[PDB]
Amino acid sequence: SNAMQIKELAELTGVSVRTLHHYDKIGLLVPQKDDWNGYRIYSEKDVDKLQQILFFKELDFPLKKIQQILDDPLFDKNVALDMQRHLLIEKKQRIETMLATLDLTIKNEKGEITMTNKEKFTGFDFSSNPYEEEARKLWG
Amino acid sequence: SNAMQIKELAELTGVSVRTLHHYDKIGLLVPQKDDWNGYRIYSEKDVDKLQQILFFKELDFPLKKIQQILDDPLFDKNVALDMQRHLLIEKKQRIETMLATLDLTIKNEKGEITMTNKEKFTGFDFSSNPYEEEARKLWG
Repeated sequence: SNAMQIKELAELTGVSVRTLHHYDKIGLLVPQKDDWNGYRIYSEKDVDKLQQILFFKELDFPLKKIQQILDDPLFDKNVALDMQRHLLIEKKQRIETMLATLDLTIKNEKGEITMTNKEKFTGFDFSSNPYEEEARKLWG
Repeated sequence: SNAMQIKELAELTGVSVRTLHHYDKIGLLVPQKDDWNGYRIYSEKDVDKLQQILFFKELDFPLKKIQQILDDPLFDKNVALDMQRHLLIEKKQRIETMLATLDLTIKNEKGEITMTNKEKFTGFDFSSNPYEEEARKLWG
């Protein structure tokens, strides 16, 4: 039905209640309220929106940008999903490249090969995604 | 040589000077100072340490934990690299699973299939890595 309550949604998605409250507050994911108990009730459409939000978060989009994308009058879900897919494939490929570099590094540490500096940093990319903050990527 | 200056290291690694200054300040990556101009000079050993730091950051380790790992008297680089490799392979596999879910989602949006709620969130994992903060993963 279209009246999933917040605890259930949190258990389904692995997203905390605190995070869902935040998304509601900022206007990113705003469920209807129940007429009888006043609880948030999430529709099937809300559940699909959260799923697409989660794909954008995997891709390191800030919430503000996600909201802009989803709120755009020109929003086209089919096109957006295709674009997300291309980005997620690129992310996988970058990780594959980093894994190759790590395997060489393991050989390097054992003295089987030597590596150039350039080879040691192949696969590390901190400029691909322009919405990325250096501190969120590399700090604490 | 063992006297690479900070600008050069930044260009090599894609790590900003600001980030390298921070790593120096917190004691995570502390190069020697040049006796003649007082500049930081990074050794070949420093460069290898930064590379391993970058692998830990890809895996979403906080800097404090990275420093603990690297500063541990029992630190064994071979063992640590192997552990990092296992984690990076798991990360790749999670992304592969998310890509499969995304491909189904694309079919779902076109009406070719229907999906259960469980299927829509397959591949999303926010509890695997215990050092992860929910806000850094899903907020802004």
